[PDB]
Amino acid sequence: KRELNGYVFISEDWRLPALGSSAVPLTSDFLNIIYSIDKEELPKAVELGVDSRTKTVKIFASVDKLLSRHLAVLGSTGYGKSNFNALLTRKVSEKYPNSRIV
Amino acid sequence: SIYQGGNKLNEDDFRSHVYSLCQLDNVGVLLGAGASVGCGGKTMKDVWKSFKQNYPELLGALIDKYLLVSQIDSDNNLVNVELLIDEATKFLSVAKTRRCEDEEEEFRKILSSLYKEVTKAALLTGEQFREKNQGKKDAFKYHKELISKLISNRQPGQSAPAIFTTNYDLALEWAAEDLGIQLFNGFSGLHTRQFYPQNFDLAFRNVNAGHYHAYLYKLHGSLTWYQNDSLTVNEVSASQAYDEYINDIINKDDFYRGQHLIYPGANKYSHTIGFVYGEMFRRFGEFISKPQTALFINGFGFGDYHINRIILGALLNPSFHVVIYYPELKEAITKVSKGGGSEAEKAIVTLKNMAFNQVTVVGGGSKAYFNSFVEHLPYPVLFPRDNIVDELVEAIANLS
Amino acid sequence: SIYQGGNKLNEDDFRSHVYSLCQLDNVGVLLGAGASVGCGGKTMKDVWKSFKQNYPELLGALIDKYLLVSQIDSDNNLVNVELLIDEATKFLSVAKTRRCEDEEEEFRKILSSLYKEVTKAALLTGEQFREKNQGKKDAFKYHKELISKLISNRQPGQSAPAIFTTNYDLALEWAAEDLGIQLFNGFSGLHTRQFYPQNFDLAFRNVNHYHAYLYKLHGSLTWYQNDSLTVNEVSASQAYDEYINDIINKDDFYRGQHLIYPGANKYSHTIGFVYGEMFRRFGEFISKPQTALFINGFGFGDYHINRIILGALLNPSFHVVIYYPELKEAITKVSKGGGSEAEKAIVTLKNMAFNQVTVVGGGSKAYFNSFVEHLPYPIVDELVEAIANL
Ligand SMILES: Nc1ncnc2c1ncn2[C@@H]1O[C@H](COP(=O)(O)OP(=O)(O)OC[C@H]2O[C@H](O)[C@H](O)[C@@H]2O)[C@@H](O)[C@H]1O
Ligand SMILES: Nc1ncnc2c1ncn2[C@@H]1O[C@H](COP(=O)(O)OP(=O)(O)OC[C@H]2O[C@H](O)[C@H](O)[C@@H]2O)[C@@H](O)[C@H]1O
Ligand SMILES: Nc1ncnc2c1ncn2[C@@H]1O[C@H](COP(=O)(O)OP(=O)(O)OP(O)(O)=S)[C@@H](O)[C@H]1O
Repeated sequence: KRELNGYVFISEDWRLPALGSSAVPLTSDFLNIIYSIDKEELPKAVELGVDSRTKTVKIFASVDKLLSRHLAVLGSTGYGKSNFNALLTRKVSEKYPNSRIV
Repeated sequence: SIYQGGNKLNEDDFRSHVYSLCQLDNVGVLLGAGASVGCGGKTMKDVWKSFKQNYPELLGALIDKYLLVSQIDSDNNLVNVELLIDEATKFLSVAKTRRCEDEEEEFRKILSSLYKEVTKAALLTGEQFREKNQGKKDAFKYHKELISKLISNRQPGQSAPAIFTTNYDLALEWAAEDLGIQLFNGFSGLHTRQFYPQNFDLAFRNVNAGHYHAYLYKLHGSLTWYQNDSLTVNEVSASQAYDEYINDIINKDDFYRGQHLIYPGANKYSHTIGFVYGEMFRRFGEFISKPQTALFINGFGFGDYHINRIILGALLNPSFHVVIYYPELKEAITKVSKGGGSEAEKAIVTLKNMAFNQVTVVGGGSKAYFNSFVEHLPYPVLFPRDNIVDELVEAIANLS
Repeated sequence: SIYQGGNKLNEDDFRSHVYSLCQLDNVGVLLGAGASVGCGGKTMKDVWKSFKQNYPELLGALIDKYLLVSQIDSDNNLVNVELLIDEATKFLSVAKTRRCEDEEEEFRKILSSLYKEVTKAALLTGEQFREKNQGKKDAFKYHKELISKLISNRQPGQSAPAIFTTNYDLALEWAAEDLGIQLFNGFSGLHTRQFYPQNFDLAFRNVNHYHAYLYKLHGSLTWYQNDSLTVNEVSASQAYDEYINDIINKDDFYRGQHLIYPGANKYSHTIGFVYGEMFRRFGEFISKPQTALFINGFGFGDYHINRIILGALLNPSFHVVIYYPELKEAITKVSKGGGSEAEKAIVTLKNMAFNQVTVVGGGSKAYFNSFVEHLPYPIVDELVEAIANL
């Protein structure tokens, strides 16, 4: 959509198109809008990585939506369970020195 | 001040209604004379003021002898100027046959004064009327937005848009000619251009590789239309009209030809000239009586009986929806609720008070204008709000 | 007292059976001189009262000289009147065929009074009979609802509703003309309107509406016969100026073999055609399967209708729903020797042992107005007044 001065992505699976339409590709600007968050929460956002199919977009997440309830990290041996904790933990400390972690 | 059925609304319930309304089968627009004030035009009372300033001697032979106008209206500036020229043409035509030479001069001399005053107010650019590319100037910036937004949101298998208007000026044409759009107005040809009413039913189509076109209905006429021989009506270009007749009108004095012009609704008693005016109202009704229809109004003062009749009759069909813009609701509600106001106020008010969820009125002075109507209409997604074209054309022209 | 064939029910037990019977293919309704009271009608008894206490002097010959009526039922105020009219027409015809004077005049004097008292009751609005839009009024408010819902409760590809009638007035026409639906009665034309029986087999259809049929059983006020042997229909504004006004405001004048109401001149091979062609359609509608028939207003004083509705019940998919207000007043009289066929038949019906006969009684809760409400359900004025004044 397009509302006031930018775009927003709704996630509801019912707007089937009409015949004689025209299909088009998606550029690298209609893709951030999809894999992006609100822009008032940027002060409360941390960077984790990028998209793996293209390796162009960056992914951000809200701290007060991650660490509100509990969080599950699952994975077999030798694939990176301990390289994501030392990354999610040395960031909240650099952003909120008034925080208790154990 | 927004009202739907008497009750009030908020901007976010209104903007979410306009979008639902613009997705329907048939869509339309009806403009007026105020829409053309942001370009260099005028209003019907600002015309009468200038008439009775410069010509106060002919203003007695028109209220005393022939009974053509009333003093209350002449004082309050509430005269219809498109309904008086017709009557004067009737008088002159009668006098020609009755052979009363004492009465033809006194009508030529007061028609030459009315046409000179209504023409001057419709050029919109003065002496730069006969030149080219007058749609690039910034005065015509929203007339383009209107067209582009009306077109850019339609789907395959959906009728094209229509635009009715009471003005007799060239703004929409000057704008479409610069966007690269085509408008159908009932004419065909270049060396002899003639009226064919059977081609409001046509459309375009592509062979191998189209839907950039719209319909325009002008209800009172235009300065580029005229009549040379008994049976036909011709259209010309601005540069050609200015050189044929539109110049003597302004500069020369005591110049009047006869039944030669088709603006505004003047020579309505012939049978080759009213055939042109009637088809428009015909098609207006035939459009306003379809199912799943929506109509936006802006710039219209509601001083006509037949159009109001048509609209009120149309509102019986449950699938017709309307939207109106009148920036004097407050200044009229009281003037009509105390003792009474004027027919326009009474009519416009009768609609505010009903149990209808398919009517709507809008006020707020400078908040119900054209530059703000053009902004409540949704803007598409893929349409580019960026111009990397001119930076390339500049380099192409700089190359040397 | 919702008796249902040797049992008893309640309001909803009835109000669901009706919804069940409304889904059938063949739906039919039957109406008599009862449902016409709310609009200004009179039963068969009031007209006899009026004739008695308005034309007493000539009432004797009917009992002393010609023996058309019985003094007992005359006093009891239960006497059939249209059969009397029919027979008097026969007497007049014989006395005019053989050239005799006194018996001719003596019957030309009686026909007038009878037709007068029988027309006044059916005018139904006084002197607003020769005027327009008489269906916008308030008396004709429940017929419109009846039609609207009986039509709306239909499936696509289904048959059309059937309405039989024993009255001879214009209410169901005035009402449909207000709604905007098309009725079929077997007539066609405007400047010369004629009878075509095979028109009952037609039906409309669209190319890019809804309608119904109407079977009268006793005629109407707007049908008549001219010097040539064809039967014509006419509008009220025209009939009023043609004959009715004189009927109601002249003391002695008669035109024989002209009018068609009520079962009067059946001894003419041109007039009995149009009567028989209705009863045989009634029969052929009954004999169909998956049919329902709602009876509201009829007094069951007819040999032939009784016989037909009786024989109709052998095959099981024909449902009947009678309405009868004064039921216990007859249950408590059949115990003794006194009783009339009207009540004997209805008690015999309620004394059955299958779930089709569904007699109903509430004294005043078995009436047309409640009959209507028992059924399911599926700004113009302001705008038109605004346009008017504008
Ligand atoms: N910038 C603006 N934007 C929008 N509306 C405006 C603006 N400025 C003024 N207005 C409104 O524009 C209106 C000006 O009304 P008038 O020009 O006299 O009426 P007409 O052009 O329909 O006159 C032609 C008719 O007259 C005969 O009856 C024939 O039948 C014709 O149909 C005011 O209400 C202003 O509030
Ligand atoms: N408002 C009302 N709503 C419903 N029913 C009513 C109402 N008022 C009275 N009734 C009932 O309406 C009934 C009136 O009965 P009658 O008018 O004598 O019978 P008919 O109209 O079939 O007479 C025509 C026959 O006469 C010849 O014999 C021919 O053969 C005809 O077939 C009463 O029982 C009331 O309970
Ligand atoms: N995103 C990454 N980029 C580069 N190397 C990675 C990445 N994720 C994991 N690795 C490598 O994977 C190796 C082992 O991963 P570990 O951190 O041991 O995961 P793990 O063994 O599942 O976690 P444990 O069992 O709690 S020690 C390390 O040497 C990392 O260098």
